[PDB]
Amino acid sequence: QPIIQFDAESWEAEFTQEIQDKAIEGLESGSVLFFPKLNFPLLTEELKFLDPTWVSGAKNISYDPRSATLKGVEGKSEDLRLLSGLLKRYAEKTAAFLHLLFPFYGSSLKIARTSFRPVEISGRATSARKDDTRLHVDAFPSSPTGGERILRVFSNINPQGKPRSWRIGEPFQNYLNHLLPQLSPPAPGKRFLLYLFGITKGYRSLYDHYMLELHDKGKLDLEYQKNSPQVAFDFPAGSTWIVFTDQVLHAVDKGQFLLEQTFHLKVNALKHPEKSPLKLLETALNKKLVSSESFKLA
Ligand SMILES: O=C(O)CCC(=O)C(=O)O
Ligand SMILES: [Cl-]
Ligand SMILES: [Cl-]
Ligand SMILES: [Cl-]
Ligand SMILES: [Co+2]
Repeated sequence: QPIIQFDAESWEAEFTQEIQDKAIEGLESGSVLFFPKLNFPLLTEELKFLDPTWVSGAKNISYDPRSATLKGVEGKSEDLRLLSGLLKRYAEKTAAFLHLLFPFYGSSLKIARTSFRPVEISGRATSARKDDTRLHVDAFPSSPTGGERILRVFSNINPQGKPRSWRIGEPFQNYLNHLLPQLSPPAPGKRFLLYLFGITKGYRSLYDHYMLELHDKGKLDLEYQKNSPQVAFDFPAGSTWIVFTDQVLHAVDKGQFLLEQTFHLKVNALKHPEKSPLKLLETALNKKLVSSESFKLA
């Protein structure tokens, strides 16, 4: 059940506990939660941002709700204020929706960066490792997680009705098993140097090392990319979806105009921690993969 469809149409939707249970069980099992009727409307004064020329550099436009800081775009202060307001509203609406849908996580949901992506996917071309037309779980070389989950909310805001074309791959445990013969330990001392030199924000844990290896080696495995089990799904304009992108294999093939919000969640806040990439990797390699993990005496 790679995609679980929900009826909720509002960012303030009321959920029964039965729907909450369906959502958390599906999310933690590695399904995409799909809300075809959950549109994120833009204000008239924001429609001008549906324009790829707002991107000023190599990265997409980003907003940090914790610090109220907008990056990746240049321009007049007034335009930057409006664009910050758009991404801040996305941060607020997604955060409220997640608290309505996932009370089990309580206050453990920690918001991270908002992304606005106005460039058409089908014209993109990057290095193999950065090429998100290749199935991957999310792992970012400059930003180790220390084991925390990467939970993402996505909304297709295309104003011409164009879908966002994804592919969704096989379960994480099967992906890990497929790539296990290709995994290797880090070179001794290298991660410490990456930290000392400011290449990584924080220290890259062994977990983050292996997630990066899965991400990178999986993208370079051309036979796996072509032949592994996967479903193609078009997320319609005006829809929203929610997914642990560190667990669900995903790729994007085409589309334009997306809002995305990242949240972090500690593994011990999950309903079924044993389903997390951290615990699956720790079991598969029989070792502790994050030295900063808490210790449970019993
Ligand atoms: O742009 C998209 O639709 C998805 C890209 C992706 O791989 C991600 O956001 O993690
Ligand atoms: Cl539903
Ligand atoms: Cl100005
Ligand atoms: Cl090291
Ligand atoms: Co991704």
